[PDB]
Amino acid sequence: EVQLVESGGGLVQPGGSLRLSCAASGYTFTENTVHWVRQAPGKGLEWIGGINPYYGGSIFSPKFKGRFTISADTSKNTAYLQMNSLRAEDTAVYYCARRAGAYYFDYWGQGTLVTVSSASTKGPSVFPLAPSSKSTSGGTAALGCLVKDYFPEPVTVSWNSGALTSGVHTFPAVLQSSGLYSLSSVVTVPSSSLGTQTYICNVNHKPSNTKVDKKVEPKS
Amino acid sequence: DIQMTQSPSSLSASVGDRVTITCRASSSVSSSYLHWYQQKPGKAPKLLIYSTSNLASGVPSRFSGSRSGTDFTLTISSLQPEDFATYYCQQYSGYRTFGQGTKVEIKRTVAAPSVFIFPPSDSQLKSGTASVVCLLNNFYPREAKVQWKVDNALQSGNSQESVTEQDSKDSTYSLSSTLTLSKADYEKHKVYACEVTHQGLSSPVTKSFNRGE
Repeated sequence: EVQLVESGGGLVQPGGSLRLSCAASGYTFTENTVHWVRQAPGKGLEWIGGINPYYGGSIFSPKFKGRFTISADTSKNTAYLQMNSLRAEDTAVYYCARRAGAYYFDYWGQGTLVTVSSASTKGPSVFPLAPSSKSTSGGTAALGCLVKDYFPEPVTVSWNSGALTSGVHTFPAVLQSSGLYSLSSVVTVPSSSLGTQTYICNVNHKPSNTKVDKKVEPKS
Repeated sequence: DIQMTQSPSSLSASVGDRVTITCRASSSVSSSYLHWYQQKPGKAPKLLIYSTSNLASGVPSRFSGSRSGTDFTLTISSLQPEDFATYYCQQYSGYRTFGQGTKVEIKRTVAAPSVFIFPPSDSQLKSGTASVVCLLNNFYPREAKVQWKVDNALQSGNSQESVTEQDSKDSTYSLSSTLTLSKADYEKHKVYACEVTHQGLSSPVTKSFNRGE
């Protein structure tokens, strides 16, 4: 029942500041220290620092002690990471993690992506990828959604509000020459079910507060 | 600051193999303060082993941890497809440092791709651009050639590809090839096809549609 949920990630201009938050639930918040670990694209895990919610003090890796600070509100069971003077190499996924026992991290949040770039935010456009077969045809049909021209990363794609997970491939986004990202999400289903089951792709782009639901049906 | 040097940076092995990953601590590290985490694609790291040798709850017994001098070793005795992940060691001595990571890849038998073709949706057309999508589903190995032919006229430099990570169940890949043209150009031609050459196909497999049903 223990869970940590990060939020606050998005686009930050170079030199800007940003405040990430981590909501903890399922345990007594003051009984465990809470830490921040980041992972840059294609690189490894990096420890930032941690906070003792009961006594209020925090510890930091010296390469962040100046720039970053960590706080906590026991009232809301929440830890915070305030970051200043951001730069390109700060672009990363930021996890909060609970320390337990002999200083291991037993529970992690899903992470929140921070992009430090001077561009502008842009919600995506969603287009259907109609099914490859007709309902009365045999075998397997494939369908999907195309998510085009958004910035920055990331977008989340569920199918039928999460009820459909088996057979789903959400591809990595490719950076188009326009500087905007683009990806496809596809799923394979029994073609016979095209007539008895609706397929909706749920695209969410939090950096631009965009939520789109697109039905995918047979063409023409 | 103590650094953990992890090796190898990646390895390939077949299902059932015994794999070993080593982290060397630059200086002294207590056995209680050395841990191992497993990170699957797109997810947060999961605690795998704690205090050198203790399995975290809900971790199969084929994982084990050991140490010899300053060399800590994570052993997977019988590699499984769901063990496709990046593995990290972590040490504590007030501060924490992680090792660089070890990507573990799975080798398996050849699997031919399932090829699907997706014409642009009228909605996108109204916008002024047309994207045609070629889908290659559940194949192995990753090496695959996808050629975009519009009336046998091999296009070049106008399509981008994207590949998934290995599936955690059958270790297969999927690939999407997106071809982009203008509404104008999309109208000027009739037949659109992608041709796939892969080791699992004795001859290249082509999928096509004529704009206009």
